[PDB]
Amino acid sequence: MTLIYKILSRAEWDAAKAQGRFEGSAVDLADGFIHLSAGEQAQETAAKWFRGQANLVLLAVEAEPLGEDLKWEASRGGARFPHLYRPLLVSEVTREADLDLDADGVPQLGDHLALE
Repeated sequence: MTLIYKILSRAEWDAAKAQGRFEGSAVDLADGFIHLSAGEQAQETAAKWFRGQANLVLLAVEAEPLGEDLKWEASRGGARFPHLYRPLLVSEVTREADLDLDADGVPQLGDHLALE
């Protein structure tokens, strides 16, 4: 889909937006640099881990052919998540989207995406 997404807490996003920059958080560095996710990957991981969290922000980035810094890398020896090997500047991001839960308490990308 080219538009890859990163989910984080609003409190973190507003702070980064104040600086104009978002450096690699301990969570991202713990996995392997800034871990972005494709639309399908984001929805799944949202249902698994981001469930119950009703204060999330969906950061949309238009891929860009810079595979040198943005690599669709297989984390944990499985799925290929696009990892950015440098700090995420706010002025670099395409658009944001405040994301909330559905009836099951899951981050509802099903309605937010073309799953309809």
